Amino acid sequence: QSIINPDWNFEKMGIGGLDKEFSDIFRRAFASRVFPPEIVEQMGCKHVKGILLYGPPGCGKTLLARQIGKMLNAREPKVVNGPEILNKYVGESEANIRKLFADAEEEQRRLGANSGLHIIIFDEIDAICKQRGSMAGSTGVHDTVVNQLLSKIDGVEQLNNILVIGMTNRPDLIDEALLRPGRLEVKMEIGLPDEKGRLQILHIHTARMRGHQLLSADVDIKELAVETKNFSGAELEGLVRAAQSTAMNRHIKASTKVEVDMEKAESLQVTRGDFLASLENDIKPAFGTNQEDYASYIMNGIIKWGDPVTRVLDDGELLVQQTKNSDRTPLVSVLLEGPPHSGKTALAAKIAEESNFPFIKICSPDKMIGFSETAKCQAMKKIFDDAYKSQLSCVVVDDIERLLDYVPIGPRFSN
Amino acid sequence: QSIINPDWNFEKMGIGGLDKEFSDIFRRAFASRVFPPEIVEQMGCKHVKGILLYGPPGCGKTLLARQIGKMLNAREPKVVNGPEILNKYVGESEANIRKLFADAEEEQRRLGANSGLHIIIFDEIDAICKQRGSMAGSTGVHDTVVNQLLSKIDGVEQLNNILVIGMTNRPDLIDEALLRPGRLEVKMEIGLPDEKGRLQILHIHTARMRGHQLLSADVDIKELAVETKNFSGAELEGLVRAAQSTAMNRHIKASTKVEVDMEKAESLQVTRGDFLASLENDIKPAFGTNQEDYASYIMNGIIKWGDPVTRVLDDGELLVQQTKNSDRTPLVSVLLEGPPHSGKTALAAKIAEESNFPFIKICSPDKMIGFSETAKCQAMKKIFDDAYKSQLSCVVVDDIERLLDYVPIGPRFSNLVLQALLVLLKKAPPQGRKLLIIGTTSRKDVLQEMEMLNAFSTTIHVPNIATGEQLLEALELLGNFKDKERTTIAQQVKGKKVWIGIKKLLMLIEMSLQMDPEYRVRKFLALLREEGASP
Amino acid sequence: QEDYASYIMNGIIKWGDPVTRVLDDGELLVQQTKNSDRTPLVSVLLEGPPHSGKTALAAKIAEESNFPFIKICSPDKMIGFSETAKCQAMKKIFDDAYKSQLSCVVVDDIERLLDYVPIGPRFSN
Amino acid sequence: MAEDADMRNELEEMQR
Ligand SMILES: Nc1ncnc2c1ncn2[C@@H]1O[C@H](COP(=O)(O)OP(=O)(O)OP(=O)(O)O)[C@@H](O)[C@H]1O
Ligand SMILES: Nc1ncnc2c1ncn2[C@@H]1O[C@H](COP(=O)(O)OP(=O)(O)OP(=O)(O)O)[C@@H](O)[C@H]1O
Ligand SMILES: Nc1ncnc2c1ncn2[C@@H]1O[C@H](COP(=O)(O)OP(=O)(O)OP(=O)(O)O)[C@@H](O)[C@H]1O
Ligand SMILES: Nc1ncnc2c1ncn2[C@@H]1O[C@H](COP(=O)(O)OP(=O)(O)OP(=O)(O)O)[C@@H](O)[C@H]1O
Ligand SMILES: Nc1ncnc2c1ncn2[C@@H]1O[C@H](COP(=O)(O)OP(=O)(O)OP(=O)(O)O)[C@@H](O)[C@H]1O
Repeated sequence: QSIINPDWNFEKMGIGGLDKEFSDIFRRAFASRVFPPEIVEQMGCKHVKGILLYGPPGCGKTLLARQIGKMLNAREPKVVNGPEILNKYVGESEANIRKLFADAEEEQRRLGANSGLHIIIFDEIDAICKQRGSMAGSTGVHDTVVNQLLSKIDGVEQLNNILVIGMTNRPDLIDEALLRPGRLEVKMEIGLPDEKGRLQILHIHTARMRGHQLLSADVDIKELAVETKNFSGAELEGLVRAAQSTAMNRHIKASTKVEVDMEKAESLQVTRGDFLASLENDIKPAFGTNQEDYASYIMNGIIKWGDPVTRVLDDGELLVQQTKNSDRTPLVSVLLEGPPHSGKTALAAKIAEESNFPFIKICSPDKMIGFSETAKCQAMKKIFDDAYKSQLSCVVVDDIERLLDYVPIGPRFSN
Repeated sequence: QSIINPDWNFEKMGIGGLDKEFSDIFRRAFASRVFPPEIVEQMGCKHVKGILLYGPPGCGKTLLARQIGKMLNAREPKVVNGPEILNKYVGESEANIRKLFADAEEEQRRLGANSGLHIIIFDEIDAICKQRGSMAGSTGVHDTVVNQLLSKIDGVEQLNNILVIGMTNRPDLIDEALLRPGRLEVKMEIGLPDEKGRLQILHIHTARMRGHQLLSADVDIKELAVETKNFSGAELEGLVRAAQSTAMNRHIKASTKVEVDMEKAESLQVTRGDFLASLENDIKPAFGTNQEDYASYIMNGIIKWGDPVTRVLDDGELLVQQTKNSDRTPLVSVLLEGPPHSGKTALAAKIAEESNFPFIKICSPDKMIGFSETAKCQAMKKIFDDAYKSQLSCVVVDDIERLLDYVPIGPRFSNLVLQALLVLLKKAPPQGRKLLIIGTTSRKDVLQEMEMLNAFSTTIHVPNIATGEQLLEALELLGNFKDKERTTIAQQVKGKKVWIGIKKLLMLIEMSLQMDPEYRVRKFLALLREEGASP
Repeated sequence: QEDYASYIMNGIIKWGDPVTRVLDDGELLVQQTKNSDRTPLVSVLLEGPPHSGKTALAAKIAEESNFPFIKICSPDKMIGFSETAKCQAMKKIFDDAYKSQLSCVVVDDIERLLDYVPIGPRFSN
Repeated sequence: MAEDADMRNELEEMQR
């Protein structure tokens, strides 16, 4: 019997923006289980028993795991939701771990090399698999569970019919022995998509509407793909859902009694105004940007009262060009200085707005009132860490003298 | 009846790189049981009944245990997988432990001396055996378990037909009473292999492919052995597995349905390109300094714009040779000093790379942003301990003025880090081992004021670009401006002295390139004029 | 037993008169602390320019004596320690010393034990 | 202060 289902198709999965990752996973994990067995026996190679997926929230790890589970002709997978194995009696949270491997061992011992495949899924794996302390008097809360898992995955008795999948948001807290090439050998990052992936996702989520002539004809998907920069896979689905809800609400009256005009519901169609209204009032991204912050920092506009304004703007434009088009210098910085009340922060904000980069952020002391220096360092580091996950980024540091807590007397400041 | 299976061969068990350890184990454990019995009785000695293996992950302890179990002619071994003994009811863990020794006692009491051997294996032994009186919660069962095990291995009654094997990753958490002679005598460490061991392992894991003619003729194992530095056995096997998967994938098409040619599947070959591609994108070691670090620390390479570039490297080579050869000075130190934007970190990294020592590390402030004094001291101490465990080591410390938080106003700095550095600069490693330390800085007078400049053995100067000939040679070696523009530039620079760093010149050139094709050299010369000089 | 090989790594060679003199003085002092009841405590300080070999000579003087108890306190073990841990360690060493009938203690690198820096200056009180 | 952590239990059987 073939490992893959006879009726499986790639286009039925419903996943857009992750072709390379799926290709790598398929090559590394399933290539040897589809090739004829005689040649694989002549090579003396074992099968891969582990996969790890990591990335920021909302990008498609659980959907991918579910589809992988659904694509294989095997038993029904086993799912573990977080710390579902913990118990209060001694020795009872390790029997739960041991119970997950009984059928695989039985079928191995019975059927030899003709057995099937057994899948196990660990959701929120970091909840139970943190690093062992390895210091006397600093032992972890439960290092026996980690030891049991390590001994079960790779031990004296050999299994060749298992596959383990895990998902996490904090990959830097997992034990090191669990990630070596013998236990969880394939490790993949799921990140934000680009314009092509956004277009694919929009097509995936609008196909069914398009099928039944429920979508207006003033709607252009390629325009939406351009307009939605640095969206995850969940935010686009939320946008479509909000547009549908806005379209549906026009045919209901609520107040005295809820009534639906079941005569105009036949001529129902979703227009380009619903999408526009949703973009403005409902969905706000996390690695994107919105127009309210600029309105907060550029309050009374910008007027051309002389020559210096044009000079400053041109100087900013040329550094934007250099940072975009340079390979030897991926990092460039600049300082704007002048007398007080001369209007430099607004000029910096204008330059950043005119850059047209996908990621723009402003670091201000207005959001660090009463903080200690450690908290300030942590906040700055957090701001700078989010920017490394984008292809082009711009950061603005305002009021450096307020950030250091400088006073002329003494003087005093934070080192 | 011998205790060794008649059809046993050392090449059948497939372990490479551990000949010396196996020889030691065989001498210390099985020598008495193979030697003729009458002379052994005349000696009046007892047998050994304990082995403990420890080391880092992925180095081959479980394989050793399994193959040793298969080697001996005896009953099937008993294996305990981690904490399988724990139970919820009172007296039930100790009963589980006492069930492991029943048959040995029965046969010793029945057949006496003429009895077979009994083998017991403990995997992840550190989970159930720890120092007594160290747990704050749920210790009541743990201490009783430890006491039962101790009383069972060596008690009033004496057994002479048991052997116990343990494997661990944390040897320092185990009870000391368990490791004394008579209970667990033979302690062995399993570590990373050297080049010859890597070659042995790589030969082991390709024999079937070579035998069945599935391996291409352009693959050279020796090049792979030289290239795969800092790898362990598990990674060496994973690399081969990845290469095999890449070779297989060329005959499977999966767009709508999954199909296999089955006509070209025959005549399958594994080539060198598969191995190279895997080494680049699939397998990466988890120890030491690798290519990803050298890429960041040396971004634009090294260009010979003048004579001093070779002088620095020659001095570094001399110091490296002195460290390698001399035996009365196991520890050496050096400091690289110069003005800002001169390229000290890149040169230090280049020298360390050319050293070719087994151990290399780089301590930089950009990996410890926001840390306190104690965390910095702990990180430095850990790195230096890791360096000490090796045989010959090299360590680099760059941006010293940033490691200790120095600001001219005040001044202000961290005294704890300064004291730690001063203590570490004069500490020697264990006898028979050698260490080289390289440091970089940009403020030598400040270090002199703090009395740190006398803790270094020597210093090397790194100068700037001083004359127009060197500037034009650098421009030629970068190829940014054509000959026609370079003539105009030479019309201006040759009649003057320049003072510019290598790192600043690249910035000036990339700023100038943004102008239109007509205003490029003019902007470049304007910026160079703005630079000024201060030799 | 102290690992005397670490502190004395290249032996001692009599390149001139002063070496002998120094050793003689040490011997004399040892005798005094062994055959005295009015002064059950004695102290001495070795000072000189850097890279002169004070630690090796002190270790040799301590070793030549046949006292039951001999220990050396060095900053090489107190790296990253607070100013309370150092006090606790010194107190423990001296408490161990008090037990024996005849005790000898060596305190080397006093300036590194106080965290001295000439800028300001700074030190632990 | 920090609230005491969670703890395990032992159990005892009885016949009838
Ligand atoms: N690449 C994608 N293609 C299509 N839909 C996607 C994609 N990524 C996310 N989605 C949509 O978003 C939904 C929620 O995402 P999912 O559950 O896969 O996220 P996740 O990465 O596990 O998140 P978290 O880390 O927050 O748990 C999916 O069911 C799907 O509808
Ligand atoms: N041409 C212009 N350039 C800059 N700001 C302008 C201009 N025309 C109007 N403005 C308005 O002037 C104000 C500029 O104030 P801003 O916060 O930038 O001051 P600042 O120089 O940073 O002062 P300080 O930090 O000392 O308070 C904003 O309201 C901006 O809208
Ligand atoms: N010396 C070696 N020679 C050949 N193959 C080896 C060697 N060491 C490891 N391997 C390969 O690596 C695989 C994993 O090694 P093994 O399970 O013995 O390591 P371990 O040290 O017990 O691991 P851990 O500390 O992670 O529990 C072995 O099955 C074998 O395939
Ligand atoms: N001959 C060379 N010597 C050194 N660096 C060179 C040379 N040729 C090119 N480079 C490049 O110049 C840059 C040198 O920067 P580096 O960080 O080493 O300077 P630095 O003097 O330590 O810096 P800073 O004063 O900012 O701390 C690196 O990109 C290096 O690749
Ligand atoms: N005659 C000698 N007297 C003293 N030390 C000698 C003599 N001959 C050789 N040595 C060696 O010279 C070195 C002198 O000891 P050491 O390095 O501790 O000196 P120090 O002056 O205390 O050092 P530092 O200046 O670093 O505080 C030791 O290796 C010692 O073995």
